[PDB]
Amino acid sequence: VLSPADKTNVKAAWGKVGAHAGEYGAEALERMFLSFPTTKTYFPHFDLSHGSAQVKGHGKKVADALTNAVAHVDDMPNALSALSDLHAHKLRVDPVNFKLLSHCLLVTLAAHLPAEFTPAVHASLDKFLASVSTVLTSKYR
Amino acid sequence: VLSPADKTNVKAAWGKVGAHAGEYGAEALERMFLSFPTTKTYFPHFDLSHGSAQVKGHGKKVADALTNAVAHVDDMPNALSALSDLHAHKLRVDPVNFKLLSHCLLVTLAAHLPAEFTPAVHASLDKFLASVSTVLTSKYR
Amino acid sequence: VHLTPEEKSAVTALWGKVNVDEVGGEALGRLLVVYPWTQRFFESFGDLSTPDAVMGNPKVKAHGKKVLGAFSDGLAHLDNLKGTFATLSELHCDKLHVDPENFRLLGNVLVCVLAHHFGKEFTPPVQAAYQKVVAGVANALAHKYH
Amino acid sequence: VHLTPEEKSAVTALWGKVNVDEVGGEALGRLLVVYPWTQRFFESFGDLSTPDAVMGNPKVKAHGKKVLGAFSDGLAHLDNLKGTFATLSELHCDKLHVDPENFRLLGNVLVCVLAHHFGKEFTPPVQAAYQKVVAGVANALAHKYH
Ligand code: HEM
Ligand code: HEM
Repeated sequence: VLSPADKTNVKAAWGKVGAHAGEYGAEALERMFLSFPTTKTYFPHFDLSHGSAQVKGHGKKVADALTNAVAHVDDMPNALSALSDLHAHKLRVDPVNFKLLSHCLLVTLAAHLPAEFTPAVHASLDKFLASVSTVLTSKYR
Repeated sequence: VLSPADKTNVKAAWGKVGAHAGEYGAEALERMFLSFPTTKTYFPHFDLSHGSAQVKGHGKKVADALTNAVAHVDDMPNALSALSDLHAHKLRVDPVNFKLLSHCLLVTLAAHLPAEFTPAVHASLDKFLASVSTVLTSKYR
Repeated sequence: VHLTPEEKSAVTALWGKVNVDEVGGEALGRLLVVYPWTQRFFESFGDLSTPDAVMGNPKVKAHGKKVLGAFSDGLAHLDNLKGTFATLSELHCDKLHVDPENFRLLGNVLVCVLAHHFGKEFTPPVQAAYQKVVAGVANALAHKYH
Repeated sequence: VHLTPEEKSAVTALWGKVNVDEVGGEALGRLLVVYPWTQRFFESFGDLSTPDAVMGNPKVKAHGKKVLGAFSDGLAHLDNLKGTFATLSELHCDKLHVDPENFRLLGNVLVCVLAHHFGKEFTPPVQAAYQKVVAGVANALAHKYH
């Protein structure tokens, strides 16, 4: 459950991110691949070399989806409907992996938001990612 | 989301548990302590030896809660509100443990229902236990 | 993996009674039914759309037999799981692209199947020994991932 | 754990820049704020009502310095973490009753604190090296649980 305050916090932090959503999204994936190599099993068909167009492009899609979620923070199931379907029925990514990407996005935000990443904001962002993860894995079975 | 078939499956299976509910809840706890010793850190005040009356008493409470959950399958959040409060704010059991107990409940059910523990029923109960775990961890933060 | 004489005894005793073919097919089948996302590795196995389709699929039973057979061989080298599964570890990583989280799910379903099949004989202590074993096997199979 | 020489040096270099007392207080405070259930062991610490209360609590800071000092000394025995933390492992299980899941949560919060503190210097590779270290320490503290 995202409290009113959580939503305010997330909207403030994400605003801050603004135009870098894409670059941040690529760096979070790269941090994942390096830190948690088993996640690479889902990208056998990708060029995972540092700064590959594939990763840069995909990082941008991931960032856009999160921006959509912040925008529709109050109606996430609806907002991410097509993505939950994709992940659940097409990609079939084990749910454990959502925690790993979430941690990596959290690290990326921390590294890029020195003024904004206060303990309160860190808590709200962590809850937000958990919430997005829940939505994305809700149609798996 | 529990489908109409999942609900039917869960009521049939729990129906067959009947009066053995409590014994099964005790057995599930014992399976949990043995198989995942870290869960014992929440019960330092309990005698956890095999046959413990404390374990039996606690198993009956757990089982009764699950009975209530099945009876209110379409209104679980309300039916388990006190238990959610309790686990979230007083006991503060790390969420990771809920999957461990769920697994041991599944194992117990399998050992006692040769006939009813069909692949279909196994999937429905797994889904049901995840749904209960979800409700119980909903107020943590 | 370090097992107490008692845990080792328990494991071996029960295993003597397992029909690897039968149990292997059931375990793989239940994996595909209970965690449907696991079906992502079996696109060429045919019909897996319903529980009855999965359970009665000849490619599923065949594969199940294969997997539990390799598992079986591992019981004979409990003292060196990593070395015993190194080749298969690498295969699963390098060629098959299997997320090792699947080894963990299979381990748990196997425990469920053992319980279902043996009933009262699959006691809490026996369960605990098998839990150490399936955990061990999963770790050994994930060891060569990179 | 097993770190390549490059990783060991990456960990060491960054650690020389850390104010252990400051980071310690911050990691512990952030653990209590982001995963409030972890507050269960610190009921004697006083006011933990709000994030500010937690972060400014002298006992939280004190405890944070204690935990991170131990961690720090631990970095000198990367080759022998299990041996280094065995006694502490036993204490946390037998006397303190701390779910080892807390070590994992603290490890992840520490990683977030390092990133916040160091910004761009905490690159992906450095992160990966710290990840292996925090998982190593958490494993070492959990080893003697029974
Ligand atoms: C925050 C959670 C996640 C979000 C918001 C997210 C978002 C997205 C988006 C927006 C796409 C592109 C869809 C399109 O092109 O139509 C996608 C594809 C994909 N995602 Fe995720 N995802 C998340 C978690 C994961 C995880 C944890 C994994 C695996 C570790 C994963 C693996 C994939 C794969 C394999 C693809 C297909 C890539 C391709 O073939 O182009 N996703 N995801
Ligand atoms: C299926 C999930 C669970 C259910 C239905 C459940 C149910 C219950 C119930 C009915 C009680 C007694 C409440 C009362 O005193 O009024 C209880 C208490 C308690 N539960 Fe759970 N619980 C679950 C999960 C967990 C887990 C996973 C753990 C830890 C590993 C846990 C640890 C405790 C503890 C420590 C108590 C207090 C016992 C005492 O000291 O009296 N619970 N739970």
